[PDB]
Amino acid sequence: EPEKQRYTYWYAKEFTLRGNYWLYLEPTRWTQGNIAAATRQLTEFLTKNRNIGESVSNIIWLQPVDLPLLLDVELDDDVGAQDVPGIFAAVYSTAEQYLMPGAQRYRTEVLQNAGMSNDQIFEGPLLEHGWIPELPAARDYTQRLTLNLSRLVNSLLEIEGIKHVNRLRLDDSFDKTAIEPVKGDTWSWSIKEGYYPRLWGEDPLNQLAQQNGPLRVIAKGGISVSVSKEQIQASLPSQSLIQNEPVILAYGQHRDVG
Amino acid sequence: SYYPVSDTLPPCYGLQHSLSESEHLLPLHQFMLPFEQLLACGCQQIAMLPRLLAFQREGYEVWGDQWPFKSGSVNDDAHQDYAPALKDLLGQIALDSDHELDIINYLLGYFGTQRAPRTFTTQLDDFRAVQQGYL
Amino acid sequence: IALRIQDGVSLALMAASTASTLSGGVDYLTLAWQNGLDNLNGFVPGEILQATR
Repeated sequence: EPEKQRYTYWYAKEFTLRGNYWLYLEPTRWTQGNIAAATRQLTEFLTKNRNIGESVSNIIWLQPVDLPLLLDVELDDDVGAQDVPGIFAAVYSTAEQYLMPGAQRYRTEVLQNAGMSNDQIFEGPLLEHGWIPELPAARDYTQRLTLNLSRLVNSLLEIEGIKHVNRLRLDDSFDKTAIEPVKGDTWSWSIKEGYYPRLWGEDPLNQLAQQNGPLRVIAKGGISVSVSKEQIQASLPSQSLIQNEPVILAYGQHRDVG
Repeated sequence: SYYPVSDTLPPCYGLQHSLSESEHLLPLHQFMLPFEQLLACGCQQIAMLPRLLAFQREGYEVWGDQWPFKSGSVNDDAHQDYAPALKDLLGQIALDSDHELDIINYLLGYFGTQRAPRTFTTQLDDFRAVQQGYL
Repeated sequence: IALRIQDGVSLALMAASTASTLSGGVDYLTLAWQNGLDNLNGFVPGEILQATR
């Protein structure tokens, strides 16, 4: 927690409590629908993980800011017309995992296929859902946070039908919380103290499908085709909820050695 | 011409026997059917080779959908209840007509030119005959 | 070979009866290992033993 308000108490003179922290919660799109359900589950969890001399004092919830993100995609020459809903799902997914730092979880046996040992998999705490060997390296929420998007273009250049991007800007939707572009570069923006990016709220039906152009696809010079909401969700990668059962050695055949 | 694999089996299995005299005849004679159509696709596609590699192409039609058994045969009489349904799923070959556009890209490559890229204003039925007469 | 046990022939005695038709009988340990015997005397008299070479 900040050092200025650290449970300072009189009754005699000034005495500050050493050892209680605060946490900043960046909730997802689901739990911002139901804040009260996530509140009762986290308050159950922090008593089970309460350590020896430390406790939570203050819980901070975060507030979304829609980050409009004009970007003009130009498509390749030899794409199919039916592969274009595959494009809209792809340019959405690689835009989320860079702007919104999402932790990647996957099964234990996938890690056993990889080269790292059994000491490396079970390193952290017991995770019932997936394993997180790499962290997303979340930035601190004590200060305001810059978001550099010059790294984005190769993550956007990666996908098969995409040959290049033509624009990367925002249409004056940053003034509500005074997001200032840092010193000279056009790509970076610094969101003010409490907020976190929500780049396209209610994403496909509100923004991507309506042909208002938050994302303009250009295909074969100028034909500029678009898509509806439900067509890209079928070509969207659907995640799988995975639960990790405990590892045991099963019995062999009992032999009458007695 | 295709001669059935159910002919070459020993006659005690009953494939050339009179139909449904014993009850074990029919589940056996449906077991030889999927391994017959896989071999009947191989006999069509060699007979399609003057059609598959001609320069004056005119067809949607690729690998093949013909029934393996002649119409008088006893092997036809076993599956006569679902021969109209099996021939119609054999007409999935029209859905595989994108492959025919990959051979025209190969046959045009003899003369140094690739095929045209696929556009959005195709009218893909009328697009293709332009690509056929080009070859 | 498959062999039917009969009433208190030992494994040392039964592995000698394999030498009639196995070109040198299986040892009484390697007969017990192949059948998966829990014990050297852990067979019931009804049980069928197997003696491969």
